[PDB]
Amino acid sequence: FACKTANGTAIPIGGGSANVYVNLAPVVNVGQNLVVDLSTQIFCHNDYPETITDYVTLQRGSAYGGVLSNFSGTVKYSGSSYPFPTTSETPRVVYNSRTDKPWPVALYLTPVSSAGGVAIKAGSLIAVLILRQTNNYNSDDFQFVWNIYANNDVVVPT
Ligand SMILES: OCC#Cc1ccc(O[C@H]2O[C@H](CO)[C@@H](O)[C@H](O)[C@@H]2O)cc1
Repeated sequence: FACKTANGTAIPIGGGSANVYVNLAPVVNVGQNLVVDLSTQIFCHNDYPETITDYVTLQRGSAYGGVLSNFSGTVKYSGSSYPFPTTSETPRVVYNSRTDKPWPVALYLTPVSSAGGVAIKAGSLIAVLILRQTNNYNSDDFQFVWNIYANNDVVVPT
């Protein structure tokens, strides 16, 4: 089991850390969600699906910088929705193929009432998402840590 991104970063068997750089809607109003869809960015696969089934959770999701300060968030993982920053590990998604499958995570971030201005700075860390992978084969329990960075400023009109 290993993962790769659209930015050309990757994390091998056994886990590790990688950076993800995302384009964000440049203008978002109070009451509207800024969507950060990581399923277009992060892809994983099973290396031996002929014999092994892999299980993948979002173990934890943390917010940083402007995102933590200026937004109320939710995270959707494989059809279900939770508070973001997270308060529990998600259910497992089965990875049963060697063909790359998107990691089905998206953040929905809505500016708080007082968030006006540059609410996220270009280049800043906005989130850290921990993917936890296990299987039905042995005791493997690996963390794939994704540091999510903004490629651009996001402005909330006032
Ligand atoms: O004799 C032929 C063989 C073989 C094989 C056994 C284990 C294995 O583990 C990786 O791939 C597995 C499947 O993706 C993961 O569950 C593991 O955590 C690990 O990433 C990969 C290949």
